[PDB]
Amino acid sequence: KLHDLRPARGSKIARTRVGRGDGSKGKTAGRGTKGTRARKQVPVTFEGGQMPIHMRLPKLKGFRNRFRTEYEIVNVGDINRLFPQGGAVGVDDLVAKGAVRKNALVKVLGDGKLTAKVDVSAHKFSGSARAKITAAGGSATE
Amino acid sequence: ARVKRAVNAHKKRRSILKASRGYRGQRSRLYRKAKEQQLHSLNYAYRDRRARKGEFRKLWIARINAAARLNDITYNRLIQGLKAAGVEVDRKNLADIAISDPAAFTALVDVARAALPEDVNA
Amino acid sequence: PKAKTHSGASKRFRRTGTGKIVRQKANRRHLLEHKPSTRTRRLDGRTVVAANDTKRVTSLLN
Amino acid sequence: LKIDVKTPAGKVDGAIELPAELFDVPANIALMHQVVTAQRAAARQGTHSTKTRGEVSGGGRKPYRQKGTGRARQGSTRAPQFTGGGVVHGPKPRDYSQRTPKKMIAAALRGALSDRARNGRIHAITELVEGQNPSTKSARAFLASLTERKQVLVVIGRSDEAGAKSVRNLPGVHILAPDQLNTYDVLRADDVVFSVEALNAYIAANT
RNA sequence: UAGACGGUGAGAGCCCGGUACGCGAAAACCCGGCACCUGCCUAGUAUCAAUUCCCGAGUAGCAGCGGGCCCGUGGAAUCCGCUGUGAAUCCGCCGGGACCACCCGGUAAGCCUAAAUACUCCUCGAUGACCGAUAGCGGAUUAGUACCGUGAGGGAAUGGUGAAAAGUACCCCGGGAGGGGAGUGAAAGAGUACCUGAAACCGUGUGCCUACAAUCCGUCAGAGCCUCCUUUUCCUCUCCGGAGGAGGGUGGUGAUGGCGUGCCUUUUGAAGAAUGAGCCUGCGAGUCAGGGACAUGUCGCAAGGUUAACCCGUGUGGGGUAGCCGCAGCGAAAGCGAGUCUGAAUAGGGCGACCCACACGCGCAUACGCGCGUGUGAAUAGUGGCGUGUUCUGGACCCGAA
RNA sequence: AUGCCGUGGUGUAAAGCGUGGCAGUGAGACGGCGGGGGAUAAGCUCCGUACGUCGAAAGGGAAACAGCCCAGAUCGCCGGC
RNA sequence: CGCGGCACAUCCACCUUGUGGUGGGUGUGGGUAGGGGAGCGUCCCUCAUUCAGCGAAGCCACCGGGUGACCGGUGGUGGA
Repeated sequence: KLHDLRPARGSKIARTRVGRGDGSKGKTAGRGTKGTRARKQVPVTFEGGQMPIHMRLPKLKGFRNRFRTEYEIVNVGDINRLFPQGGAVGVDDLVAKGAVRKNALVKVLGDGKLTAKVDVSAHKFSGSARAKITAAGGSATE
Repeated sequence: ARVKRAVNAHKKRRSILKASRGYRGQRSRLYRKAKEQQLHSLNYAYRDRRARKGEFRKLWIARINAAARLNDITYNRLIQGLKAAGVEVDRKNLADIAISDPAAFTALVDVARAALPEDVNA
Repeated sequence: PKAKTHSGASKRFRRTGTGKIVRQKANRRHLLEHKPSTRTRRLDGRTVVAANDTKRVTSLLN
Repeated sequence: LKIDVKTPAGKVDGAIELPAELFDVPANIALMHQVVTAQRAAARQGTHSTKTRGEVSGGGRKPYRQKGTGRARQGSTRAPQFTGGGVVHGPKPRDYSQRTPKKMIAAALRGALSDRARNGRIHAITELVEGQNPSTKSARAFLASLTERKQVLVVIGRSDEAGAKSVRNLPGVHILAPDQLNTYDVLRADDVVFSVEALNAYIAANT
């Protein structure tokens, strides 16, 4: 019951109250100084006055393409163990098994020996994926 | 949750004051002045018990020297002789003997004198 | 209410697929007549963050 | 695992086997602890208000100038250390609830009930009425004749004819619908009483 | 169908006001319903040739100066405003991020539009791991009062008798207040200045030391008295008591010796002639929100995990798959994939994959292991919540400027 | 001469390295030994030592004494060397 | 050095032999800023239990206890 109900050993760490005497933590308590740190927190960015690393280092080159359609990546080894009987592989089926993000286009990698002779109804297969699928005896789609 | 922090503090106040009783003026009346004195008093007790032990050695030595001089012998040669005799007797009870039974002290002096070799050469 | 990422850090540092951060070196945008190809090759490329400020940088990015 | 109680104003009827959810669970007191404290956290209204500087009326004046007065550098008349001043780091009126995983909630609940089944504290009764109207007296005789304990949890369902009216006014007796079966009431109450519909609804919702 | 709270001489289901629950509105108001009254229509729907007109004007658009939208005039679209100029009505005009051809979409410069959303002077009913008179609104009491200020404005303190006033009849000192004796009263050790009644502070009675002696006003040795007290010489009075005393042991006091330079802060450094505190009581200074971030410990699950807003319901439980982190990363990007990039190629290099006490099939090897598969059962992990420490924006440990 | 780097043994309790978490310090003084600045100067100031002490260390000694000599207090002891 | 009582690491032999502990040995234990670990205490909600007008809280004095923060008992005041 509740009177036998206990917290887990090692959890429920007591709050270290700070400004409660010298035996508990101290009068200055961490801020054992008289400078800025004693009275206020200096921004983590500020180095001292010299140019911080944020301006000292050069700007990361390049840009970012707005029209970049990122594809989700499906492990053919995961196909091998997930559907050892083959038969048919749908995207709805793969997400039903939780192997890939929902509502997204996919790609197939070839890292893993494929033995399951199964056609895959999906998108954008790699050349090595075609090598493994045709090795098993299946067919690529898009 | 206001807690009214009086009670917890009062435990300290009444404890320190009841221990501090007997001190003169603003020592046995004021908490914050008494507190100072307990710190000084107890640091003093801390070193004074040890100094006390040394002090008692000084007293015992003086008395042994007095009785020894009454038997025409110095403390130096007295202890040297007793060590040569193996008489592992402390200065507390030796000084006691000096009062309870001076004759026993004289006997120990004769033992030391006989045990001492001959002179100051080696 | 919600953390902010330092925009310069997001525009200068690039996190990799693991717990590593790299810094672009480019002390080569002003004068390039006196610098040898040795020096420009030392600057060319991308260099892991030295371990002497990662405890700061990771908080600057996050 | 497979036991049934008697029937009020009758003999015996029912005989319903309990599933694994109410027996085969190694209940963890740390889990039940965390969930129960979440419930007690939710029970709080969070009305613990106070008043900080800025809400205290006035105080913008800075009396007792810093030269020729011999007084401390006041700077405001409503600073904490002054009588009637503001509260620093006070109990601001927090509004919170320790959101937990549903799997932790369900696991803790079925753990507690499964322990009650292990100790024989489940009394899955059939009903409690003199036909349609309530009778608290008869409720007392029934519950105190079969259970004989102080704190009792009663699960009936959405039936107000003789549901939460006959069991009311019985110190230690609390009542709820199956859908609201929390754990705090389960750990407080010993002889947990269920209706047939309580078991069917609970089991059906919980597979 | 009443065990909610409160009151009553103390802790009340059954004493009381009430609660559960059921009744209950002349009249007024609000809402809803019914009738009257008010008000709209003698059709432009459909097929068609396309000669003609129309679809909101000093408007749009353009130029200049400005605003604001992540957008700081910048390559600067959309929107709004000002100033000059100044078009068209379907083969039209504007927009789709300078801009232009094509394509999709909608037809501006005219009006109105409840719900979902926000707020509480005020009035209901309820709640509270909110306060209990230096707290809570500043204001529990003649409170935005007394009072300060030319004024705008600023802005206090004072709670508690006792169940019932039963507020001490009467007498005696005293001018009276006040007090004592009586008396009510459970109690006056609850008397209007009053529940409990600490400390500072004041004072009295009394045990002990002190007027030839210096020292943070103590500590440790430490005699003699005082008080409490055991054994005991002893009083033989003994069915009593233990008187006074030796010795022993508590609680005080303390002769006299030894030793010893207040506390805090800040300081290279302090007993301080560096600062601060007259004393006592009370008040008061590192805390919280966030599906924040980083790290760590425990607890759920297990290539998954997890739900926010929101719906139902009665306690805060059941649902809710939009989304997030992980799962494959590299590259400026296209892109391709265990490779990828620079690069003619990479022989090399940046980044990430793959660890055996080992068998079976197999090349090499004296022995020791390189490699493709199954295990001789070989190597492994994230996510969420509650805690801890730190950190970010939030008044940010508190108080304090000119 | 010392000292520094590395190497093969002996010896040693934790001292070291790497990766993380959280802070302090970022005003030093004196003495001894080498110097420079100064006047052959200073209780002056500026340097080095894996030289020490104080700072952050009470105690004993130097009459008194943060920095000199000896020595690093867990507590108690009417015990010693 | 000796003789006793606490504690921290490591080690020896054990009980649930890295969760957690028992007997013993050696070494260690001055310490501010600062890190870490383990605790006392006032108030409040809940659960189990319970003393309680034959006298609680609070307060006062005394005697005791704990390595410490502190705790208990007795007696008095007071009266929930």
